[PDB]
Amino acid sequence: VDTMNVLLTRAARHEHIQVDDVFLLFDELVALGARPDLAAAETLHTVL
Amino acid sequence: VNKQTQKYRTKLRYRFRQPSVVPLRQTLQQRHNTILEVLRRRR
Amino acid sequence: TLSPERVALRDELARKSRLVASEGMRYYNIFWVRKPLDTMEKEYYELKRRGVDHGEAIRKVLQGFYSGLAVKKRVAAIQAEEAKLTGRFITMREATVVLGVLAKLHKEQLT
Amino acid sequence: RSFLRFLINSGELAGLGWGPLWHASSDFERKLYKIGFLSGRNPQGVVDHYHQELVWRYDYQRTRQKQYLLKRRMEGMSRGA
Amino acid sequence: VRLLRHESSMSPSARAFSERVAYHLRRSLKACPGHIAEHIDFTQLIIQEVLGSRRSKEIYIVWFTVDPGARFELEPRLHQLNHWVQQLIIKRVKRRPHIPRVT
Amino acid sequence: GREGWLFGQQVQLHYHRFPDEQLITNLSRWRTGETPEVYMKLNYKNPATISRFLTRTGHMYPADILPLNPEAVVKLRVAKAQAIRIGLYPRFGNPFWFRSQKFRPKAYQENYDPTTYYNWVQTDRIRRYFRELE
Amino acid sequence: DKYRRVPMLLKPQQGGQQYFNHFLIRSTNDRLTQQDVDNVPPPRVLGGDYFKTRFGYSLVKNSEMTQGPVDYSQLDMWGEMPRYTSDMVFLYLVSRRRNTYAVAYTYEGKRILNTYTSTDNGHQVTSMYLNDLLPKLREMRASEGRPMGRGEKVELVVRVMGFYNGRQGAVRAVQDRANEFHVRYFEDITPFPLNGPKMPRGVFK
Amino acid sequence: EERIRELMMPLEVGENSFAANGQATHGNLFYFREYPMYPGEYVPAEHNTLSSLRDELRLDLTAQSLKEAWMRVSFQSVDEYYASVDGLDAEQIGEVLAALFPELNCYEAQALVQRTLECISRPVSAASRQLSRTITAEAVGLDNAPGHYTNFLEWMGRLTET
Amino acid sequence: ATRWLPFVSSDLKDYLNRYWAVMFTVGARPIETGHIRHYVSWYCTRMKVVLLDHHVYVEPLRQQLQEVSRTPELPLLFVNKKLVGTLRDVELLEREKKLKDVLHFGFEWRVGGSVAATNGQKSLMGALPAPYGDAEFFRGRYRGPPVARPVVSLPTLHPFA
Amino acid sequence: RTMVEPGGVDAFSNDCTYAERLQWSKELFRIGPSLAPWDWSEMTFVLSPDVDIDWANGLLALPYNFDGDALVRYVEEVQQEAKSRKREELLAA
Repeated sequence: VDTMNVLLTRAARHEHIQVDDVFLLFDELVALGARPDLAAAETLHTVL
Repeated sequence: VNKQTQKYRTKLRYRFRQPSVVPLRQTLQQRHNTILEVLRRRR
Repeated sequence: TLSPERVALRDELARKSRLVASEGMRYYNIFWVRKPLDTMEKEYYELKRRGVDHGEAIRKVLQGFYSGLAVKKRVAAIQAEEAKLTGRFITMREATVVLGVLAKLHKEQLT
Repeated sequence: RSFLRFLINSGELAGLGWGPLWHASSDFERKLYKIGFLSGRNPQGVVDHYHQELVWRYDYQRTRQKQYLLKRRMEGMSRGA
Repeated sequence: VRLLRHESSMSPSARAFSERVAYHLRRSLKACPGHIAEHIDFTQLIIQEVLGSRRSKEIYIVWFTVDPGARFELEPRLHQLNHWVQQLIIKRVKRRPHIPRVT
Repeated sequence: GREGWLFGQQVQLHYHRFPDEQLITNLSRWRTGETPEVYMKLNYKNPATISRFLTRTGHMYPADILPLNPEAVVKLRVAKAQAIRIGLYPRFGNPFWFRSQKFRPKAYQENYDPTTYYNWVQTDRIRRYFRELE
Repeated sequence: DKYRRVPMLLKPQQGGQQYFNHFLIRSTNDRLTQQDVDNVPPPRVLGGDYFKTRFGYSLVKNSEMTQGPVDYSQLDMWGEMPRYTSDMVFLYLVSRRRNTYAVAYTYEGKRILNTYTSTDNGHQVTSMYLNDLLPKLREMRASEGRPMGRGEKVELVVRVMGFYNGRQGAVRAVQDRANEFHVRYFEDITPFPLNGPKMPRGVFK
Repeated sequence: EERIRELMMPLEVGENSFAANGQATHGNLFYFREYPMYPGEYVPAEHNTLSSLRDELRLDLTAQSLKEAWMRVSFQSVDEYYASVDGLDAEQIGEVLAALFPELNCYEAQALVQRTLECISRPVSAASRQLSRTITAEAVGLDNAPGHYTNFLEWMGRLTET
Repeated sequence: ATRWLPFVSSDLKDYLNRYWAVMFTVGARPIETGHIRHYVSWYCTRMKVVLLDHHVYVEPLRQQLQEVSRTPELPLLFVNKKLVGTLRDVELLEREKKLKDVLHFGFEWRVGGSVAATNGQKSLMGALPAPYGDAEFFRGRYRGPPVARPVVSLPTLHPFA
Repeated sequence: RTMVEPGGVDAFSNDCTYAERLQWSKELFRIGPSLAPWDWSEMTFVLSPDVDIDWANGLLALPYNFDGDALVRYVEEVQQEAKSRKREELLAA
């Protein structure tokens, strides 16, 4: 879950990203054995 | 100087003396602390 | 601060006023004490502009102070006496003491 | 559960158990769980292990509880200072 | 401390100096400075002896109280006297191997 | 009943340290304008004053502990000597000691604590005062 | 070393690992609870008869009225000193390196009993002195005109001299007789030295 | 029973309570940790920190959105760099933010203005906020000069990031 | 050149201007004065102790001390005409190693951060600003050595120490 | 008041005889130094028809016929109790 938090934060704060790709990375992480957390949920929520 | 005054002057001289203070106890404590630190950090 | 001569006569006047006060007069409950003392020192200043023998001048101003204190005492006595004779109003301090003491008695009787 | 509750609590109440040393023994839930394991809920085994509970040496519950409560009190006093 | 030095475990000079110190301390203990006397409760204090080292570099005044509860009223005041005691030693006893440190 | 008493007595809220303290405070405040006579008493006639500077035993404190003006010290010593000569001061001892100390404990304490730095009788007085009032 | 072969994780052999999470969660919960919450004089005595019954001495004088006296009164030479009443027995216990003496005096300075003679020395001397003194007090008070009264214990002023061991034993001996001797003032008599007469050489050199 | 015993529970060597655990001879031999060991234990993250992170991300992304809007709509000289005048003014940022976001408060609008002004230089610039806690105005002797203090903190943080 | 005279003044400011380190005490608090004396003597700085119990001008000096320290606490220490505080503040400065300097040179380090809490030599590991913060959301972050804690209180050796 | 500063003395509140008030003042003055060693800044001495010793509310009411020796006895008892309490607490600790 720490990798998810770090990737989501350092991506949402990146400039040339797309929200489609942020959510796709979240989807890939959860498909892998990553447990969503309140922090990652908040990050995705602010991004949405 | 009368005997009474001589004796009282000596009594005062001993009672009110400024001793020579040199930090030997502090130096030894610092050396002890350094020795403990070295023993702790190194084998 | 104060000028040295002014503080000097003010000190002697303060001691003399204390003596005419709680000493022989026994007037611990005086009110607006500032006015009498200031008017007395002003009267002393007038008597010194004129030239009145400082001892005699201080005696005169002290006597005036005494008369003022006495008339103040008796006017206060008039109001207290007639206020107590008329039962409609009494005064503020006894209202405070009664409204506190009744509460204390209520608490005691509760205990 | 009923039988062990009676045994432990009534023994201590009558004054034949841990008594002042109650803090040296684990709580009733730990004692119930462990004695159930050790006796298979057999009655005679339950009595025997209730007596043997004087001997348990691998119960760290009270040690950790004392440690935690002492730390909590120490930090509370440091805050108060 | 662990032990208590025996009367026979000290040199005769240290032993001699010790009974002199004990005599003078017991005689003069009421004539301590007033700002310490006014708080010391002399009713409880007792001093068994003074032991000291060989050649009396150190002096050990062994003391206690009639009631054990007074040790923690008496100890700091007693330790505020360790200079007055040294001055008493300097003034009264003439044969001293050397003026000691009081404990 | 008595009627002069009601007009004589006056009701007070809180007691004074001493009855004239408020007057003294106001007088001092005006004297300063905001909006030692011990050298006269340090003599053989004033056992309390001379005892105010002595130890529990009647002897001298250390200079550091109780430092004084040299004239005050000389007068203290000569007054003590003269009083002891006449017999107006004990040749050994110091009464007035507790009377002179200033850091005194409370009745239920053992040491002085730097942190320290409607009664039924007056209720009955008020009750009887008002009872006579009507 | 003897136990060099055992693992370091078994040297102390930590245990109870299942309680740490519970303790963390409970500490956080109690912190939240604390935040939400955020968002000796002695007893009282009133009756005179009660005071008399409680303390054994009436407070009110309750005596003859000597009213209409002089308008100014003379002080006592020693105002601050304790109030020694007539019926107080003043016993002095003097200690020394080898010996211990114990005497008892009347309020007027009259010696009641002769002197008697380390820690055990003082304890025994004091116990014997008290045992022999109680009858002597009986006879002296009876001759005076004062019957004992059943259970009334003698009021005592105990004074000790000497910074020696025997003081502990003597005071313990006086304490052991509390039921009959009521100690009211325990004090010290060790004298303040002065110029004084000459002293033996052995003390000096 | 357990909750009452928790408060009745002894903690000092006394009567029937005593430290036979070698604490006098060996000392503190039992470890005790206040952190949940990541894989095994869990404690919910604190909401002050949750809100802090959420607010920082909100402000950063809003600042980037405004910067991209300005670039959609539309080099710095030495004089302009020294003056620290960006492509937009604080008044312009405040007015656009107030127009587009009604409910947003005055304090948050000022924060958005500051962050949008500062993102032209550094996107995150989270070093100054932290360094403010380590270095204090009084310590650096700059107490009644908050503008200079913040200027230095930004300078120092952006240098530390190198 | 002149006879020895003990210094006395009704003004706290005279004491501050005259003596480098001045402590006001009373005879009813021997232990606190002993502790402050221990610290000052350990750091070998001349210090003057004044007992207010028999000091004349006792009430003036006491009220002046109370108004300058904003608390009635008789054991008080002053250095460079400033207030270091009571035994608790002296102990705090000894804890974070600022007492040496407040005594010798008369100033408290305002650097921020504690020097007492150290595992070895003093360095800057963990001082640099953390990008984006989030020092808490690295659940697998390095947590340090396994600090041990006592089980029971180990009764205090002396009621004073 | 000057030697045993109590922070308050009330002899003139209760309606007694002048002889009784003078006698009570004389007894208080006699006690005086024996009562000195303790701070009475909190307690207020007053004349009463009966004794009451309210340490919490700082009141000390005594009859004109009161034994100064007895009052000193009681205050010394209080001091001894406090001293013994501190000694016992320190020994227990």
